Amino acid sequence: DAEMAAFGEAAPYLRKSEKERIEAQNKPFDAKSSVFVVHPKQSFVKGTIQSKEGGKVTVKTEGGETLTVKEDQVFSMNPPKYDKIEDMAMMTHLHEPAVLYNLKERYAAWMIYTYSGLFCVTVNPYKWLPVYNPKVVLAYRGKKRQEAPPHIFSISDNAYQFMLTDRENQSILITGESGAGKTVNTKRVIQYFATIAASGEKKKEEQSGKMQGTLEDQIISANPLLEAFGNAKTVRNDNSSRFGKFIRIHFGATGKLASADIETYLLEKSRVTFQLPAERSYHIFYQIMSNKKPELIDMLLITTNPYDYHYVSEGEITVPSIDDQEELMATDSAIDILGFSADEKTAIYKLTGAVMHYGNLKFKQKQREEQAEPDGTEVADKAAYLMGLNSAELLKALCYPRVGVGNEAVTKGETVSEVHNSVGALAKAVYEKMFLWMVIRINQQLDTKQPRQYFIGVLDIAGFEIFDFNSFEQLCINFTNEKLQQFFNHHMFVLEQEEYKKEGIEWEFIDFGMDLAACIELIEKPMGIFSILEEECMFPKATDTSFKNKLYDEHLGKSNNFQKPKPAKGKAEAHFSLVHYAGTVDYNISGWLEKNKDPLNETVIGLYQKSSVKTLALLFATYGGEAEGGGGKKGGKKKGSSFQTVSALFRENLNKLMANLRSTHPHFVRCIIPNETKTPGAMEHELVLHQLRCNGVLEGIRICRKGFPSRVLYADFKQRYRVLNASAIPEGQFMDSKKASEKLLGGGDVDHTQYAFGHTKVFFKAGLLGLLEEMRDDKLAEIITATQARCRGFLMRVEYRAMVERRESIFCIQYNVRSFMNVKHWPWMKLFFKIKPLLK
Repeated sequence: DAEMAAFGEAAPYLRKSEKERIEAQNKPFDAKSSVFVVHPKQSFVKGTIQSKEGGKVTVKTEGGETLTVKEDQVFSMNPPKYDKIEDMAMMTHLHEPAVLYNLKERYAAWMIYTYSGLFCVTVNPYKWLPVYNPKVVLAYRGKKRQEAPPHIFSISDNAYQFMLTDRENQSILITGESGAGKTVNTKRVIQYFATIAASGEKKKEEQSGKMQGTLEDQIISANPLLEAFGNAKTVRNDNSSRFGKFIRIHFGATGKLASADIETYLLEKSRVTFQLPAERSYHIFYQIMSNKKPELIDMLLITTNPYDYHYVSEGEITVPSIDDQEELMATDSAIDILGFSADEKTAIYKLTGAVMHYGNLKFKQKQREEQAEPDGTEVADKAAYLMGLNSAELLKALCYPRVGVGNEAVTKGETVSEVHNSVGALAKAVYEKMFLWMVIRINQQLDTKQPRQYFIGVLDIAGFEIFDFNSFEQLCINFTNEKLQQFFNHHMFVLEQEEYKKEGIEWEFIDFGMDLAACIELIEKPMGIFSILEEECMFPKATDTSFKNKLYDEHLGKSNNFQKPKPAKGKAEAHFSLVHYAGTVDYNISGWLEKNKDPLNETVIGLYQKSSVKTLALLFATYGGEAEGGGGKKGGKKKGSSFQTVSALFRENLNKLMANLRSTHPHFVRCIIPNETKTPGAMEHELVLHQLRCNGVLEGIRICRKGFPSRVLYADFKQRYRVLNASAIPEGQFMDSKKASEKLLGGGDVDHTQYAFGHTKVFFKAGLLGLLEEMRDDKLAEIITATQARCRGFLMRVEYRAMVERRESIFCIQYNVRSFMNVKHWPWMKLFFKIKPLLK
């Protein structure tokens, strides 16, 4: 309360009033009866234990329901002291339910940031909050996470701190499902950096501030370009990230901004050509056809009605929450700031329209032949011109692909179905490349000469998602995540072990990563999936089926993580399941071989390679330089620098990444999505539960509980408990952020066993906290019983003072009455009586 001011307005969403707290922690609780329990419809609901069937349990509900469930379908419930705990990992009850429940409660109260160990859980508000508030930004500035409530800037500032304090590089790993809202955070983190450590001095003035011509802006402006090209309306989000990313903010020596570095991973090439019914393609398209810059429409040779471009109107065209017109400029302007040449800025556009046109390219069967022949030179003409090509040459190459099988170049004929498909392949190919280029070009501007001493990496990618249908793309992502996870499990193992070393506890344990090495080797190692995948890609006459068998003959029965599918449930077909940390994933191998080969009509590429549109020409260069290497039929593309695998890079990139991640001090952020239905203050259970498993959150709790469940971070320990031996615990906490907590525990009639200290935090038992209380319980009987007595004593002591006072007033009353009883019958007295009145 006193503290909170900085936020003030945000406060309510960060922390609760000091009595709201008090009124919550200090309330009646019946441990032995209060519990969490399994539940067929709702995941886990709370209840009170009624009876006990010797190994069965009957419980009442909170809604009113009675169920008799197993002994282990029943889970304890944390004392009220742990209501809306900033760090669930401090709880003395490391369960599945208690975690769900904590998140949930502090959300219904509008607190989106709750920590779960090292993580920084974040829940989608689905509404607006004063959190990103320009006051907060400062507030979180220079504060350990124990000096302030759960928030992202905490993570983000600490990184910075740590950055300069330890002279190590840092990282932030943001991860969640499609609708969790990571971009948002990522972006928000980024602003944070830019703000708290900028100072271009000259660039700071209110004169076209943030326009092209400064980075802090470039840095920023970056997003809105990428977003136009790599973002789209998903059925979950309205601006979903259809690719992954890694930015390196290169801080200087002083501590002020110096450089940036983007890298893109796994772009959703398919949107470019397809789209689900409730979705839509990349924004750009819709941006452009919006008509805010009419020249563009005529320049590209298109219309404003998307239904003229099959590729981009298979799903939806308009989204109410998006103003395509505004963005177009945003985008536009960003390009400029980004330093692109008008020409390039022209290529981009012109190139983005060609692609639309391609999808309009039509063909027909030559008569009496099964060959494809152009169905007109209306569109080709446009596509051709827009790309700096020749209509004819183009349609030929497309129709009569001139190949090179043997030591020559053999002209091959294609079918209608073959063309339509090849076209689509280029459309996608071109878009991609371009996108890649843009990134590079961005990076190029984001390159300064100033020295760099450290960087802070911000990684945004997807998390392990399980679908009834898991294809190639899923493997690639899952694999990424299963790696990331191990990356954590280790950091934690390293971390943990420091405490027990700092404190002096005697705990031995094996790396927690190790548990996952099994799965990883199976994928990335030499005779593993990828290899078998990338080898077969070399066999001119291999089949998905072929590949499949090779997969089995070699891993089946011999490998544990390897399994043959469970074809039924919500799944669509059979091929192979894997046993990832999050669970079993059923993978379908169909298209892999192809997808992995990235087959492109080289004749056409040829044309690109010699376009009048330099940029287009450029994008293709690297294909043109490896052809030397795969001159004759069969063989290896790599000889000339051409990719041999769809997967060959992914790995290379994923390695270059996980390596960059190592020379880093990992900082974790887990983004969460409350309800599919888009409702603030709400949460489906099992939906959040899921995420938690695949997040790593539930695994961090596990590893925690091995043991000493709840683990308190030192500052987070000071603040909350200083008050207990106030003088001696405050001194300890202030005098040494760590040494303090140490010193504090000096007092209390508590089990000095149940805990254990270490380099970053204390370890605590539960049933420990349970133990504590008990001791405490006895200690009040003492305190109370004694305080009762005096009272009791004293109580009667006042009775004597009254009894005594009364002493005579009674007598007076006593005797006085008696008189009358005697008198009232006496002549003389009756006389006096009748007579008493006549007097005066």
